[PDB]
Amino acid sequence: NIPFSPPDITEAEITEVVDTLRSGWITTGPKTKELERRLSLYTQTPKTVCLNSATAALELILRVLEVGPGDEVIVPAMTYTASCSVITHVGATPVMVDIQADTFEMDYDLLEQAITEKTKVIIPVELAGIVCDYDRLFQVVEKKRDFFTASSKWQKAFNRIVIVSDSAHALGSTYKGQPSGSIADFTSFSFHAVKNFTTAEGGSATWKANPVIDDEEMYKEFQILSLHGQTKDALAKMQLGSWEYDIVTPAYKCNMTDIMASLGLVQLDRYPSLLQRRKDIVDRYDSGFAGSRIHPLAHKTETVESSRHLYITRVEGASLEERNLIIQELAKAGIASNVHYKPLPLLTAYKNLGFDMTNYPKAYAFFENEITLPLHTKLSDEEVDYIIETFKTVSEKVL
Amino acid sequence: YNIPFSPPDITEAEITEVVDTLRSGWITTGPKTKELERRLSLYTQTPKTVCLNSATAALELILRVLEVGPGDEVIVPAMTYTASCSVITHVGATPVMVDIQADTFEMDYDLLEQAITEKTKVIIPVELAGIVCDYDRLFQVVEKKRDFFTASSKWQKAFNRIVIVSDSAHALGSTYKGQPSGSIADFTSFSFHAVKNFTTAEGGSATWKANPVIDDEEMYKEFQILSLHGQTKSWEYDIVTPAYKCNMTDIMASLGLVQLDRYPSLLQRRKDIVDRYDSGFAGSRIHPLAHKTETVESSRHLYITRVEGASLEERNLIIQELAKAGIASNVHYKPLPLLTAYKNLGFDMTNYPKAYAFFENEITLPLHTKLSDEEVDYIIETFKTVSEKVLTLSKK
Ligand SMILES: Cc1ncc(COP(=O)(O)O)c(CN)c1O
Ligand SMILES: Cc1ncc(COP(=O)(O)O)c(CN)c1O
Repeated sequence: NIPFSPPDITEAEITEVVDTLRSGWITTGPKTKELERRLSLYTQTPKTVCLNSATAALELILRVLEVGPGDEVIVPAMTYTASCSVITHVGATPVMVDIQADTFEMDYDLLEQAITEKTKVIIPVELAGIVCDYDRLFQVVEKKRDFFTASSKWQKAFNRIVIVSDSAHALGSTYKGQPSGSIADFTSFSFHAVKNFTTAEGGSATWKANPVIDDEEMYKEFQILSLHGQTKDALAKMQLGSWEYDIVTPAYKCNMTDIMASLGLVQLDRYPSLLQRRKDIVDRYDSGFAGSRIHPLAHKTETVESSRHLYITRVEGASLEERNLIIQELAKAGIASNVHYKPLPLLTAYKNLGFDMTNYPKAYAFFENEITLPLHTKLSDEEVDYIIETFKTVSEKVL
Repeated sequence: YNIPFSPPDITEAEITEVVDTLRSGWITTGPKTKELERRLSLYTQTPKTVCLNSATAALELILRVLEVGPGDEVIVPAMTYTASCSVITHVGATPVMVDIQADTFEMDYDLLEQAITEKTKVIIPVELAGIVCDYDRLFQVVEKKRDFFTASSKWQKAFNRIVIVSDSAHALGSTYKGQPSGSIADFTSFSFHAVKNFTTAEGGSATWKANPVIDDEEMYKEFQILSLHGQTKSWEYDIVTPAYKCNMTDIMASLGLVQLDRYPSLLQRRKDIVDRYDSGFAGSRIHPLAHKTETVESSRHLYITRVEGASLEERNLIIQELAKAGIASNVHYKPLPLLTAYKNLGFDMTNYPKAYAFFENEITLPLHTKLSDEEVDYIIETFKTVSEKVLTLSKK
């Protein structure tokens, strides 16, 4: 009975959390700070802001950029709701763009056509750990510069559409040897229970090195937005009784605890071997399914080395009904599986805001025959062999 | 002596419970959060409880469940923490601040009446330091102004009046006329932040008192949906609304389950500390807010005191002198209109002079369950001497 995504937690993680629980710092403290430092080294970015979710990280990026009512934010039609929800939270207008025929990525021609005078941010999603075609994306925003008009402080520092990576799945992924985090202008990460790297709940915001961003000043802004808008002046912090503070904006509550950071520090030590195990599982699946009607998204390309978060596959010539039936047959054989994703316009939330599935047929076609197999580091080679064999047999029989 | 203001009280039992969660398959929201909700509902005498990642999340989702938004008004005291008021601006509603009484943190209820309009949807009283507000008076007020109210949402229709939502961040275990906090106001939000009496390092809850016109399961489902991206549901699920991410992990719940077992003895210790302070300061110019009244038995979260005849400058000086003697202290609170955030939205400190007068001479002493009776004795004695000296230097 093979589960889809159980957590891989050892005694080292437990010992580190216990150490936090014997200290005076059980919420944001020295270990969150240390995790930020070490994650910045790993993602090859100057500073990292650890928070309580990727959804928090993604939303604060937008709030730092002061994206708001009147502004537009392009998102793929094929993604998880959290990529798009944050756009509605800040009051901006989501603009969905349909995807390509071979891949989850946005059709970049349609992306170009979708850009307007109101466009402030593109949010590509590094689905399953596979990083998007960023050469193409930066080409597009440069080309469409002068549609852009800066209506905020940080928008002025860039003078173009800002690319913000939804890297929820992509910690440790690379694009042309560069780590995710260091490619897009801003990037958000998830450390949710079911991700490769986890703090049960948690996430981060980072940004690549850019001459027009003071990194300390940018970090201070995230911190302020994450901890109720609280600031202290230099006088108040020097004083022995440092009680006095101001609230500059009526902000949010999404800081990371040293409980979560503890988990993070140990996960990050163990992460390169967890990636290797994930690599070995994917390669064994790839052999197994070669020459079959089961077509996996490629986690190793000319440009990309994926984190290998999700084993997304599509079954050739399978209808919606036939897909649903395969998944149930997989479960009767004790193999959990999933679907990434219903395109956003199938969801009641986005229907209700006027998004219609017929404008994004490639997204629907991706969804129709998609099946995600288990990919985690508690799977054995025998379980992988069984999933391969069963999935091939169950698909044959249904067809 | 170097006495900290609010260190966390964490034992091996809490660590063993978290470790147990870390060996299970459920490291985020799982069976222990569910169990914590159940047990908290029994403790607060409410039917259902929603455990979340902060009181700020709990308070904000209450507002979003009630569909409080642009055009609506929410009354809050001028004397409170920013989190009481921030959530009002987050949903797009308009905050209405009301000044407080001369003797106490509570809103002046005459001014509260006058502040109510056709737009008013919610009053958020704050149970400051664990002291629960005058709810007989508050329900009298909303009932009196009942014709001003019109329900412009589903859950507003269940009440047909202004909804009272308790900011009980400090008040888990407090009671008003024998009733537990949680069971008095229409909705109540709790904080389990590191510095609170009951803690999960970060965490909180929303609950609501028993009301015939609220299906409790249906209300709970709505909170869950808003807390976990709008998801409802065997792969298939729908997202009904583009919602939020504020669920509680079984890591935090673990801490909660053990804290709740230990909580009645932590309250008793806090009771003993407060009583020793009360003796110490009797007949002095140090005037504590009362944690035991005719109506209230406080959780005893904060030992709020005001020093009679101390100016702003003299107060700031006392706090630093307290620190030179190794006694940490704090101020609850700057009135909201002193804060840059609320200044910028047009709130002006001169409309709330009682709130300012409360702030001016307020000093909060340490009240936590790592304090010894010797440390309490030293704080009593020092605070009396440091106040005497600061006033003598000023007269000179
Ligand atoms: C593609 C994508 N984007 C964003 C998120 C947000 O993750 P989190 O729960 O950490 O906010 C997730 C997972 N929830 C995801 O799968
Ligand atoms: C009076 C009051 N209200 C609300 C909050 C918000 O609590 P939390 O940090 O758990 O969101 C706080 C801070 N614990 C507070 O002191």
